[PDB]
Amino acid sequence: TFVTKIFRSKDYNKLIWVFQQLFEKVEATKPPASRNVSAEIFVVCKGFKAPKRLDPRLLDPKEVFEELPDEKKVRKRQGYE
Amino acid sequence: VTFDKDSRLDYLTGFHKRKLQRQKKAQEFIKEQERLRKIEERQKIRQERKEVMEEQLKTFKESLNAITEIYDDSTTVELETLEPNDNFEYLAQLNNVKLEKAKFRYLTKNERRINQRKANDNK
RNA sequence: AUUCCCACUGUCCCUAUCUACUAUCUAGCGAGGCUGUCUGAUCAGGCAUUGCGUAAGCAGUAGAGUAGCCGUUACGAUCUGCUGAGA
Repeated sequence: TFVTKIFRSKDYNKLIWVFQQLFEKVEATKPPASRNVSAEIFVVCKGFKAPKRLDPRLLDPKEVFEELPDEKKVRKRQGYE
Repeated sequence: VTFDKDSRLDYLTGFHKRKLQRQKKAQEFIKEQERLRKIEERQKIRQERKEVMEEQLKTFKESLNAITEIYDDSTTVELETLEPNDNFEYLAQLNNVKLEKAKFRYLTKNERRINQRKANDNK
């Protein structure tokens, strides 16, 4: 069982997806000991699948955090194509 | 296991269709349960009315007290009786059928309540 | 109830301007356009706590459509000209 603490941010769902890929049940929580103002969340993962041939590209941060594809218009601060 | 882009896009891009699908399923389940409880309510009402009607009848009862014929010319005549009043058969069949039938929470509840109040009064 | 994502904002960087009300003294006493609505209609105006750049009029045979006949009465939004005019 893998128990970790994650700071909630825009890159929080990708970690959950990877954990679901490697674990049979993944679930997050916030124990009362952790202060409510803090953004930390404790996620546990039970039922390790233990693959015979794990994908090294699955645990590589270079592509785990791949960015999602996309009148006084909204300020263009998302870069260019 | 393998790392596939389609699964990660399906998981990340969603989070909203899944919630509305769950809401639709819950709503239709609630509607089905309501229709059920309604029909069993109908059952209870009909049974009450039938029982009171039978009791009324019972308590009023106490207060009460093809032939074919051949001729010599080889010609045959067919004679069948007819029933113009069909009520006799209906009452007889009613009498015949009547004869035939007869979750986990972290802390203590007190501590949980204090924590909830301390979180609530701040806002 | 709490935490993260996007969008917005005078909350702030960082204040500035306007309206209403208030405060002061004196006499006496004294602890151009639009919505709604109204002037019978245009024109021109009033009200709704600023409510939220081409005039009036005339003409055209051009003009969505309303209204006369099987070349043709009339009404007519809109558009064009007098008109960078009118105020």
